[PDB]
Amino acid sequence: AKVRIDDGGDTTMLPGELVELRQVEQVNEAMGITGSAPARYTPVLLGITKASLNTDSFISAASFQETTRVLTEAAIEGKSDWLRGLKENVIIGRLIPA
Amino acid sequence: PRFDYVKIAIASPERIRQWGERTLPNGTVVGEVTKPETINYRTLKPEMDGLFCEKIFGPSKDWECWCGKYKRVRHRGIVCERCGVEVTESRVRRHRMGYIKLAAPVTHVWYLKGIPSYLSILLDMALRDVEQIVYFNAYVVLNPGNASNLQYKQLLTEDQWVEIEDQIELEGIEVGIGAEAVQRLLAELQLEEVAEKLREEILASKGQKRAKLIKRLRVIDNFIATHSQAEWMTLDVIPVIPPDLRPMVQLDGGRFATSDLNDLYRRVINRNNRLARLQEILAPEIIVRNEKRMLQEAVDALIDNGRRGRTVVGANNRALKSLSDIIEGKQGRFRQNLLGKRVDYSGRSVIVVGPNLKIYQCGLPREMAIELFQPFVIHRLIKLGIVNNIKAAKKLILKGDPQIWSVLEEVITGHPVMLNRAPTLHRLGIQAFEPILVEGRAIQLHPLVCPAFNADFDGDQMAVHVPLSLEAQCEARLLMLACHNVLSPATGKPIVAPSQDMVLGCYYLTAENPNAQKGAGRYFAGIEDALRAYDHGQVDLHSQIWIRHLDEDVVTEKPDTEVIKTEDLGDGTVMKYYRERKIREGVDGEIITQYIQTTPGRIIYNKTIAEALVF
Amino acid sequence: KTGDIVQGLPRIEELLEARKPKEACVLARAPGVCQVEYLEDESVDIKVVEDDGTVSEYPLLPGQNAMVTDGQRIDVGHALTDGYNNPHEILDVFFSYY
Amino acid sequence: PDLIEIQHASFHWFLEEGLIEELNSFSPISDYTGKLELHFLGKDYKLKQPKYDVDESKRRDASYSVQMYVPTRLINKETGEIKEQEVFIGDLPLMTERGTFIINGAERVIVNQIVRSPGVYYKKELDKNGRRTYSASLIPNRGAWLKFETDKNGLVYVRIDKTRKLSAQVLLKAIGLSDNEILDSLSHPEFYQKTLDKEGNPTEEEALVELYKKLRPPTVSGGQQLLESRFFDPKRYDLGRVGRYKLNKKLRLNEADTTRVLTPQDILAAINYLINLEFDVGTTDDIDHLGNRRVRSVGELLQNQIRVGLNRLERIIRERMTVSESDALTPASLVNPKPLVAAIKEFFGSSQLSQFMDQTNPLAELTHKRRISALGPGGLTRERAGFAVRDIHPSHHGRICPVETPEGPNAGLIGSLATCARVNDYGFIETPYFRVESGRVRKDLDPVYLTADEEDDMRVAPGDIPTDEEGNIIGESVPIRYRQEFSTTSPEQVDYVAVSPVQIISVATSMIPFLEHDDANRALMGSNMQRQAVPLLRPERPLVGTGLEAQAARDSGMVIVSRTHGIVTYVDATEIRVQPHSGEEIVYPIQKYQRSNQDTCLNQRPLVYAGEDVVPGQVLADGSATEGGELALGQNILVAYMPWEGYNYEDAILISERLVYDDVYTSIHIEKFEIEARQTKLGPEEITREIPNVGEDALRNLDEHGIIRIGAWVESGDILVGKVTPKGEADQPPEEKLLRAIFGEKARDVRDNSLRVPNGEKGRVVDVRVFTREKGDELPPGANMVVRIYVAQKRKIQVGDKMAGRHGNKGIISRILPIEDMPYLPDGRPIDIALNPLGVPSRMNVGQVFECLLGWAGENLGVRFKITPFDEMYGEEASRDTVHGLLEEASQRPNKDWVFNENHPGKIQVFDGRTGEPFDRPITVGQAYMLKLVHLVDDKIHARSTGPYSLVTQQPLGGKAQQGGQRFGEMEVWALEAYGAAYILQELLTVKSDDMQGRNEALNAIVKGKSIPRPGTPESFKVLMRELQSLGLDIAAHKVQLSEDGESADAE
Amino acid sequence: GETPEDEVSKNLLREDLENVLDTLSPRERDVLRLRYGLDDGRMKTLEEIGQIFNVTRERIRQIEAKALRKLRHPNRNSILKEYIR
DNA sequence: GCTTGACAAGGCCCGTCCGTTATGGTATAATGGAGGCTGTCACGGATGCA
RNA sequence: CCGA
Ligand SMILES: Nc1ccn([C@@H]2O[C@H](COP(=O)(O)OP(=O)(O)OP(=O)(O)O)[C@@H](O)[C@H]2O)c(=O)n1
Ligand SMILES: [Mg+2]
Ligand SMILES: [Mg+2]
Ligand SMILES: [Zn+2]
Repeated sequence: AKVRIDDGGDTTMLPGELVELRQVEQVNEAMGITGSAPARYTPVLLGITKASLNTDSFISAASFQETTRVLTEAAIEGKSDWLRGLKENVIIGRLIPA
Repeated sequence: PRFDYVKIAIASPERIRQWGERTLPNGTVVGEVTKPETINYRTLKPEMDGLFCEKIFGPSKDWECWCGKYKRVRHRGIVCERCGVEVTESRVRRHRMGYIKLAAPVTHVWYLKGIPSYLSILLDMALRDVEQIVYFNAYVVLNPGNASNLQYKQLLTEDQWVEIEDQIELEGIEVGIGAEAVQRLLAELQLEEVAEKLREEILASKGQKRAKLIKRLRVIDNFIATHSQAEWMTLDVIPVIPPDLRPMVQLDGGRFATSDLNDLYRRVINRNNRLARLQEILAPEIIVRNEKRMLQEAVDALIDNGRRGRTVVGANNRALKSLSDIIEGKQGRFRQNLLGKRVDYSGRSVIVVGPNLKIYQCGLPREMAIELFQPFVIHRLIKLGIVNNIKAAKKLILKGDPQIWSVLEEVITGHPVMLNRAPTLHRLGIQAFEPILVEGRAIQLHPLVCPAFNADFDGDQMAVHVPLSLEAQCEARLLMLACHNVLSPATGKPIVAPSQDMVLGCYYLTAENPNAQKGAGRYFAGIEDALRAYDHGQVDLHSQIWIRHLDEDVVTEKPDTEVIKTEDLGDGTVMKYYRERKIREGVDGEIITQYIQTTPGRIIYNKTIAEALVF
Repeated sequence: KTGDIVQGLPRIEELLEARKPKEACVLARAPGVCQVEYLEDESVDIKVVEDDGTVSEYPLLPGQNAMVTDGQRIDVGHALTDGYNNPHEILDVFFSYY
Repeated sequence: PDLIEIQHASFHWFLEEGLIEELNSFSPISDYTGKLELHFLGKDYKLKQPKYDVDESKRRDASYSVQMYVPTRLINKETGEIKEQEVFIGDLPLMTERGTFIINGAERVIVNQIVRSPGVYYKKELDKNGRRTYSASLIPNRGAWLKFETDKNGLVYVRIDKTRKLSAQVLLKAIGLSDNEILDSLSHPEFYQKTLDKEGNPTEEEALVELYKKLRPPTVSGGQQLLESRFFDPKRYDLGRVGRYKLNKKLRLNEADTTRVLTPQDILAAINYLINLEFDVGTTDDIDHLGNRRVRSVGELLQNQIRVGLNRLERIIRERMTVSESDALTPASLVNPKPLVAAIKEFFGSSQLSQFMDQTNPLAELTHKRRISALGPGGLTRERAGFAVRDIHPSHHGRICPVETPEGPNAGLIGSLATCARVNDYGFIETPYFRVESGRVRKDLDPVYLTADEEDDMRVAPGDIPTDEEGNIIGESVPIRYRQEFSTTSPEQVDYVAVSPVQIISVATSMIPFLEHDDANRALMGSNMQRQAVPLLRPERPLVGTGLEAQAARDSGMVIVSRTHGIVTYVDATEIRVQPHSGEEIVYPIQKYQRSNQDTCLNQRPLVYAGEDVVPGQVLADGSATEGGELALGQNILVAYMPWEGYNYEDAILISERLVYDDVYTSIHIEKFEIEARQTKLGPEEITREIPNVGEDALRNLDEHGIIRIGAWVESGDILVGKVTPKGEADQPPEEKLLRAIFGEKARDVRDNSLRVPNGEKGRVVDVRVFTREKGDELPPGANMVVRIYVAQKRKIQVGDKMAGRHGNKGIISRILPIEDMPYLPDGRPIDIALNPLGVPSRMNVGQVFECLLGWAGENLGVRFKITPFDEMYGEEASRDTVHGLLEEASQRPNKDWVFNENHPGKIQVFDGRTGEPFDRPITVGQAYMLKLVHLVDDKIHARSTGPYSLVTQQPLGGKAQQGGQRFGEMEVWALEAYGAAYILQELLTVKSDDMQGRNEALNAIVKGKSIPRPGTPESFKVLMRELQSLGLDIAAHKVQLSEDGESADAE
Repeated sequence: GETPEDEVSKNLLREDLENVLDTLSPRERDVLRLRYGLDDGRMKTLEEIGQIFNVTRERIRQIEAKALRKLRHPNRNSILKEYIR
């Protein structure tokens, strides 16, 4: 699913960041409506452990594996968990969204 | 309450002090832990300033002060004017937290000794150099002014620093050691200036240097978006966990059972108070320097034991469990208490086979069923006017009565029950059943659901769970009941199928046997005539039997459609012969009759299918 | 080795973790192959030439590898040697060609 | 020979010679002033008698220990003052006559540990492909390890245990050898001089300064004392007797065995062997070979623990002598026995080797004492246990059983000693072999007992080769093992042969008849289930056995064996009296209904009568799972291999009611209950008859003190001991205050704390022994009195109980039928048990059909056969021909000709009990030996409504003993998520665990018949939030509503 | 801690107690409720009932005495008699 | 439907009283630490070194 | 240590 960023022109995507290809295409179209220089990318293939740790939710990645490193990068990046998935609502105590 | 998202960040010293400080009506804050005492040995009460203090954390008993004089419930929201303990319910010791004010700055071990070690990334230094500065083994140059041999962030030994003191150069050269030097290096780093310098440096640089510049720039850009200071990675205030999450209970025998977090906090407080004592009386710097290094090693062992240096051990050289050790593993908080729990209204027993019992039905033992359905029985015993409260209902339940068994029989009717066998490898390891009360002690399982559980009757046990809510009973019936779980979810193939004795019984019933040929070759007028001849004792089970059967949906082994021979009859009638059929048809446009060679056991099998399906 | 799930499941785990095996060599263009073999005494190098470009590409081959190409229309991501293919190189070759 | 001879010989060696070495390496001690000297006379150490014997130590929860007194002598260096005094040194628990120990009222065994032997070992590790490099390792019994290295260039590098690599010339010149004898001692000096130049050549003083630079102000006297303290000092480096033996054996030296320290000649010889290994001479060693592994029993482990405790004790004595300036002390003042007592108690209480004993039956008791474990201190770690340490080695043939091993995570780690195996004086396992001369098995004298001296040297044949009696080995090919390879040679080249075909297997595996017709996994399962059988009420010998049952019953220790010739004069149920003739009356006590470790019966019955001659070795009384002097674990019942109406579907079992009313498979289980009247701060707890909220007829069985009497029947909830404790808070809610305002209701100062029977556990009270401190007893501190209650129950066979045979065929009883409904034979006799025939060919245990047919032939004859395994040495199809010939001879009886049919041999006609019709096909019937296992349904059934909760997480507890709940783990959450079922999963995680308001609201809504409300935040999530905040992370929950962000309070 | 069974038993005891007390006269019902804290959460003395009202504490003791005597009747009061432990 | 007077019971409250507890001290001379690893395997970053 |  993901892609790796290089040539970070006019975009808030520094090189080395793993973004989904649909999101890079949406940003490229919604900035190509302004006639700007888009961002290049090269596709990558992740394993089932690296793709589990590179998700948008720090609660699921902390409950899966390597809790100290995930919580350290989540605390420095200042990220939010919008509770979108089965594993977060089980920890919270809510109805799962499936 | 409800909330929409959870946000994590780095805690500032003012935020840590905001968690711990609580003000009094007299105008005094009470949140700081100053003594390493826990409770008094004579009377088992917490000490007035310590890790269990009632002024900071709350009262140990409901609506009762520490010194006495406020034992009643009527004083609510009041603070005792003599002792200082707020007269509140005693469950605030789960939530109320305190703090420790340190005498020297300390580094958080998560930001120093991790990977990729964000402290050395932001400071643009090597990890061994920052680890040498923090633990008081080398100096660092904070002011390189008026020197050609000295530069910024340059490390010096003690010999190199005392030989710099030969020149007294002839200006102000500053050095630093410990986490004070790291805090001073982080406090003077202009984030926007270093960010625009890195953006001006990436466009004209080499290949392998550019990845390091990208990593430092993406670390620096997080500190500007989060509006957090870089010096917050060094701690001035340490938060203290509530005392009910580090309990100290007494066992029957007089010995106290403590948690490992109290020893680590005790070491931190002891070394902090000794450091304040040494700085008060102006001790030599080799003694104050060893005390700061020991406080630094004490804070690191409380957070992550054994991450950097020697692992702090206990009584039998067992390592003490720390704040990251209680959450980080498969015995931590996530995998043992949040993603899986122990539940009420559950039990287990060994399983036996359940023939002469339907599917969607499990045999539930009676003494197991009075325990699992106890509040439903208690509700029915009061609704029927037998008893009037829960105490009489519990007394009649435990004393044994024949009324209780009829009450339980009419209670468990229509209440589905979930059965589970470990390991639960796929979805069919938990299925719902309608229980019937059996006598004995084992659970009776239907033999067709046994490949779905991978369960045989040589020692397997199964857990039993009772849904309580009405939405939970409607979900066990409409989504999880065992008569709706025929197909596998991995393939499209049926899981519920005969196996291991029904397969052999249906193979023997429909096989060929040349020895058992009694009444072979006889003609019968349909299926019911041969079925009556079998129950009368006229034919064997594997006799070759001609059956008048006008239908054409006949499937055989190696199916035949070619004619073997033909015998012509009168009146324009042709007798067509097949391998296992004999068809007599008309001249132009009709079929008259048809005979099929079969066994009576095949007739029994097809009658079973036909009365099972068409109903 | 013996044939059961004890030996088949590490192959599943190294496939799903997207790891790199020991030996792999794939094509980098879509040429028309014609085989040339002079001596097979522990020295074999495969010769292959394209259609569109003047400069041809011949992937060099160490002695423990073999050849499976007997003559066909070789496309972009075709495998010329024996060995476990790695999907990182497949994704790299396809993206760098297109 | 005896089967527990290793335990007996090791403890006898400790009591005779092992402790004397510790007390002789102990003495003498001295002060730093050099004016006092204390030395322990170890040879005349004394043992006091025990305070209690075996049973009175078992029921008092004490140890079976003796007091150990070592007489000391204080000599004085200022004057002729000789002070001699007996000094108590510690308490040693004594090994019983069964080879066990009694530690705190429980039987315990010290299992045998297998470790790497001390000596020099060489290996050949290599690079990518690289150079063949060789490495050495010198392992002592105790001390630092000396290792050697070669790299690709060829540098001889020596290192100490954790240090970096330095040069062997630097080590050799650090010792003090000349450079003359170093290269004059070596065989190839040109290889060593290549390393001499790159490393350099130091002087004797120059070498001592550069080891201290690497091991740790560089000094040469400090480094000299350092190396003198590492390798060359006693009490800090012991090479051991076995280490000296193996190091003389490998390097071909004749150094004296008394020297237990390392010498520079040994390091020179090890350097010579390592250098010569680079020129292709010499042999690299194997780490899993049984010549390099030895067995450490209870003598060595006690010796090491006593060494540690004596080191602490002499440190204390030296400090007490150096502090005290005043002289003229007593020897009993300088000796503090507490570290030695602490070390012995630590070894016997909290060791990996000291195990809670398997005392289910005599076979389990005999098998536990012969276990060979590779774990423990000084052994292995389970995380560091790879596949090669769990593999079967060719040197294990005859010494360690390849079958008997655990099935759990410790598979291949804990082994079992084989039948004929024996451990020698150095610790290596040896096996007996007959000599073979000119192709003839000798069998004239005792065997040889080769201690793995038969790989590189001898051609050894198994004990199942065909051989005519008093003659040569027939056949021109004999299967041999040679150089750890299987091969075939001529009989004139065979050196040794085995003594028994069951030499390869252990005792419980040798209990299985027709073992060669079963799979090896099923033989393992049969051994494991044979160690789990309960002793029955009326035990019965098998109709088909192997022959080791009498020796197993003799060596278990459950059988009263005679000692002298004599005439038995008096026999009752508790005593056998015999006068000996060849202090003239020997009284053998007979134990009656005692409790084992697994709550089973240990009962003995007399066999001899009054007035008959008795030979030494004659069985006088037989135990619980023993009858006729032989092992008797189960009963012989009539099988029919046939399917019933789905009642023996998937390894289920159909039995009849005759096994219920005939008291077949009835066992006795004795439970033990203990209550302590503790001392509380609010007042003393008292054991009384006056209990609040207890009725009139709930006190009939209690005595005047509030305790039950012997012989009372108790059921679930009955009071055993009435106890009260003085509660003193008295904080009553308004509801209780108003209810005591209306109806009188004076609230008492004590509360109920009585000992009650748990759920189930009915039975008869048989022993009500009470311990009080003012009666002469002494208790755990803080307890006034202790009451111990033994409750016995007779358990019949039941639906849900486990049942097994000797061939790994387990099963659960699922139906008990009447005998008029059971199928019957053509003489009218009904079948006892129907087993499913489909469990035989898939599990591949064919020997059970051989066993049932031979047992049925022996039932119709009345002879009680005995067949040793691997009986195909006497011919082809020997078991089949034996079984069918004995069935023919049983069918030649004048009334029993329906027993065998020649058209279908193993089968006969069986009739249906319900209809009278015969079944369509003939059915295999027989007499099988079935067992009843400890896994009964009463110990397995459990249920919870609401019980206790955990401390921090506030979730339900776990365990049957504390009324715990079932764990709904992560896989069950995945299974509920793969369905729909969001509400089932939400109530399983909130109102059934760690949400206290939701718990109370759900229980109130179910009791009042209303809807269960919506739950809240669970308690463990708030604990996680507080823990993440205490780690220093600003984590918070937020809520957005109408263009507003606010931090929410989850603690509420 | 306290079990959920004890919580539900004391809550049903509270509900049955209030439903029994509201059957008698309205004055004595609130006298017994302010006496033991069934509405305030504060047990009061006899005089402070005399400051809730203005009639002094001697009538209050007779009022609660006759209310306890009315609730101690054998007829129509045995619904509360099953909570006797 | 309350009211006043006698008869005691028992929490607050301020003295001594003795057991507990905190704190300071002792003067020949003493001056760098015991104490275990040494049989797991595989992968991914991060140094570090030629 | 054992059982699935
Ligand atoms: N370490 C183990 C051992 C067993 N099991 C579970 O227990 C079952 C064991 O079945 P069992 O009846 O012990 O053996 P069978 O496979 O039935 O073979 P047999 O009939 O020969 O005993 C397995 O299917 C498995 O699901 C497990 O989860 N983990
Ligand atoms: Mg099973
Ligand atoms: Mg099985
Ligand atoms: Zn107070």
